[PDB]
Amino acid sequence: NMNIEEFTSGLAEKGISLSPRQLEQFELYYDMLVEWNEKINLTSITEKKEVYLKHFYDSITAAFYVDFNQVNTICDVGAGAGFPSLPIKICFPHLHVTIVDSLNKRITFLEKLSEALQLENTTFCHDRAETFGQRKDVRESYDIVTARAVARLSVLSELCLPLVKKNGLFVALKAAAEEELNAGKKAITTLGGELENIHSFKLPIEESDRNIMVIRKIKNTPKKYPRKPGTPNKSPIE
Repeated sequence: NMNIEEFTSGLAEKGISLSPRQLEQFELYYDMLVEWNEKINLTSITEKKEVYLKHFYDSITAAFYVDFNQVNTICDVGAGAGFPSLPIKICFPHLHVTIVDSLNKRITFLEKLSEALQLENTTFCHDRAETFGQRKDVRESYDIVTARAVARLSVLSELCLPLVKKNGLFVALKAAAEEELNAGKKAITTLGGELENIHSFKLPIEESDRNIMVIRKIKNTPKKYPRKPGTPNKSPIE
């Protein structure tokens, strides 16, 4: 239920002023997302104002709490539709963005999307996150690793923290309890992280709860993590 002006003015209030190019990039993103969503499952939400609020604005909220001007490289362990890293990339076009996804059909969408949007320095990798994080080339190589996921925090941490460089950040965009946070906290410590902040707020208009967790990579991840594809899900660290 967010119109273009509410989108534009909402971001302006948070220090993000969109150019005509950036605004056209979001229009194109919307068009392509809904078109490809006819071919494959990419989004549960297709009404334009809903997508602007729940995908674009929701993704960009990360930038309200972490300063993307101070970093260079992002890795997104995503749901295949580019959230939240691509809206962030549109807002912060200096960023080098990598997205890893397990479905090649979604990788194809992201490649076409990036080309249409004329994005520079984007890398899309068809891979299981468990496989990706063991690769010598990418392990502990990113300034910020983002994930907007339903995944249990303990599972998400195993997938994400091994990709964060020492002293970098893992930023988790979530919608909420005490039990999974507690298990999450223990996994985070095991994986070489330290929880810095949980920011709790509501999405505008809808007023639904959101939480963003910012975790600092304070030491190296043990070599055993991430475990083999499917192991984190079957037997989460905590």
